[PDB]
Amino acid sequence: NLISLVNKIQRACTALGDHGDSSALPTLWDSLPAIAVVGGQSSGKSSVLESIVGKDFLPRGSGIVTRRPLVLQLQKIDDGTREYAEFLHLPRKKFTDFAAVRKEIQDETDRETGRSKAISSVPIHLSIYSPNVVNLTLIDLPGLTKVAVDGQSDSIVKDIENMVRSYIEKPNCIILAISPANQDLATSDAIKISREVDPSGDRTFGVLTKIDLMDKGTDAVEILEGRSFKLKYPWVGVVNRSQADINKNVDMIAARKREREYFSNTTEYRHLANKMGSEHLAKMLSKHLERVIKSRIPGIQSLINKTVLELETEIMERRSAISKRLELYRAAQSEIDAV
Amino acid sequence: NLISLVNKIQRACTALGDHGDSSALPTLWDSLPAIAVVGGQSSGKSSVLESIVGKDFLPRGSGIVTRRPLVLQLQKIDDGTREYAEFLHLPRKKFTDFAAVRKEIQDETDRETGRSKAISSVPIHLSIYSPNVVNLTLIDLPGLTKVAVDGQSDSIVKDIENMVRSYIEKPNCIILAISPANQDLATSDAIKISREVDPSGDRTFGVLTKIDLMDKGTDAVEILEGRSFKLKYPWVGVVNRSQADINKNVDMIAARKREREYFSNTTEYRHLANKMGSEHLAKMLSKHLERVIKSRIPGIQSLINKTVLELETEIMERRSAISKRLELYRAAQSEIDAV
Ligand SMILES: Nc1nc2c(ncn2[C@@H]2O[C@H](COP(=O)(O)OP(=O)(O)O)[C@@H](O)[C@H]2O)c(=O)[nH]1
Ligand SMILES: Nc1nc2c(ncn2[C@@H]2O[C@H](COP(=O)(O)OP(=O)(O)O)[C@@H](O)[C@H]2O)c(=O)[nH]1
Repeated sequence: NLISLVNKIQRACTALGDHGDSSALPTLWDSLPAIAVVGGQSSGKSSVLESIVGKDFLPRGSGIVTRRPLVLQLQKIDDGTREYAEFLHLPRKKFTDFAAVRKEIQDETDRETGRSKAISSVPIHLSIYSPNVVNLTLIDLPGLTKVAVDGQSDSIVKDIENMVRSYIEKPNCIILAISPANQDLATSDAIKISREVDPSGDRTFGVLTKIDLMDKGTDAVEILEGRSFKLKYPWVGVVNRSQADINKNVDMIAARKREREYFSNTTEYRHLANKMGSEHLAKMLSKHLERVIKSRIPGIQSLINKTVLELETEIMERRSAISKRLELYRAAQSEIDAV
Repeated sequence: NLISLVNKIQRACTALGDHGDSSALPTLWDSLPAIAVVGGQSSGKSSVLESIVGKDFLPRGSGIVTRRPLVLQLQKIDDGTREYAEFLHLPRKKFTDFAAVRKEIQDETDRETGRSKAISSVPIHLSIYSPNVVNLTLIDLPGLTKVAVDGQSDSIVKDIENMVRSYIEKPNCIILAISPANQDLATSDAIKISREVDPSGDRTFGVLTKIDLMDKGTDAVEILEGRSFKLKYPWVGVVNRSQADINKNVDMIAARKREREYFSNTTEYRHLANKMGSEHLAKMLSKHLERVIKSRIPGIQSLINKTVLELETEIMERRSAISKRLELYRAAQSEIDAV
């Protein structure tokens, strides 16, 4: 629920104070103890924010059809199966039919970019509350490429590793390196960049998607044993919904009763079985973020010090401006204060 | 045959031509119409060459082992099966137990590296003679990585990049861009770092790999028909042995077999498998070298240039040893003049 402080903040911020108000960008930054999820194209980010949401909602692209930021805030709810989700985009309105919030996304995206990729680097706040998922805060970054293909441009190349390394440079968001597993990890565009900033591992968890489709006479152990690309935390093995199934329409729900069936009932990791899977990770993520948020709230006094550099310190273009620039930091306190 | 000469030549240069003369070692480089196999760690490189040689012979590369620019030469022999292979590493001696070759390759490497992955840059002149090969000259090449793993210092990564880029830069050199089907080509460290040196896509040929290891769902109808990531030439895709196979020590000869009926009996691909086989890469390359050379061989004045720049060289450590360049440079042109 604390994870939802950041969110109860956060939004009410890119609600107005997404300007960068001389010194009112100083929040969606520190305030962003919130995992960033990176994965070079075809990695699997697109999917794991669907089995960590146990519901569709992303416009599917095994190449790329998601070319934006994306602040995904979750929230458990009192077992009263009122699912739904909102948007800062569309104010005070509610969705239900996820498969058409997977068109709204596909549509806000299209209000600048295209059918085959352009440039747009300003967030997309969507909060999903759902009885059967974990209180948390994600931010989707688009896949990481090195070959400028089609009627794309040729900065797309170093313009995505731009975007990425600057939602990553921020010493607050935790890195989440999705690196599929029919390729070596000594090749992770993810890990390569995950190590660029944070050679320390202080923020950074391994994901490693796709294994059912990994080789034969190979398997996945020495990472979830943590012996090859040993990570400061551990690694977390997932099985998402194969291409095989996304076309077969497969629900998200009985999808997880499938990845379950996997490691519990597949010789090779029948023993690692319990620290693996969508359902799990989250429980973990949320846990390792809460610590983070928590252990980082005397961003009060460091919150509570950028107020009087205003409130008690006053053509008139910035007086027509500090009329926004403050409400934020004040809406801030109470939103903490309270609980 | 026109090829076999190039081989027959370079063995001679860098048989004493590895320290050059500060203005006449563009001559292995010069004499380099030859294919360089340029793929990223674990791509397929190795497993492919064994498929171009019908035999085993290779240090196994999931945990890499060939980090010596192995200049692999092949030559054809009339249908009397004196199969035999011979090194420069050791003048006049011949081989048979192929693993005894594979043992030697990985016995020299160890002299110039370690066992937990290190670096050096002299070549390796392992040559092979057989009915079942087409005349070729590869220089195999270190696998393009992007994460210094474990005991590799760090400068390791971007030090392989400039080594792979080196053979490659040379305008008479070909490129074997090996890249596996189970990852969106827009993350081919290969295609990326090919199109680097060769924006003309003129001396690059395509190579899919691991296609049985693709996902029940997707396939490659699109790249082989050359309608997705087209080159200039057709894209040949193949099925070397999988870990799986290397374990039951799947007799090499059982290679080509395997895939043929794969490629033949597969619907998706069916109609292509005559322009597709492993065997038919060699053929298709060895025929493409021919032209390459008969094109360039007026790089016969690249010589009469240095033999003109030294014939007129008009303690005694150079002189007496300049002529041991000419007579081992010059009469190469007479060995070219010849045919
Ligand atoms: N079978 C299987 N397929 C996967 C897995 N992860 C990703 N894929 C497939 O990869 C393709 C798209 O990956 P995507 O979710 O879009 O990741 P992204 O391309 O990096 O955004 C689809 O075929 C996915 O089903 C997995 O764990 N198992
Ligand atoms: N099934 C299958 N497996 C492959 C293919 N190519 C490579 N492999 C496997 O991929 C792994 C690495 O291949 P390898 O040749 O050693 O990579 P490289 O030598 O660094 O290019 C090994 O386990 C191989 O058995 C292929 O075309 N099909």
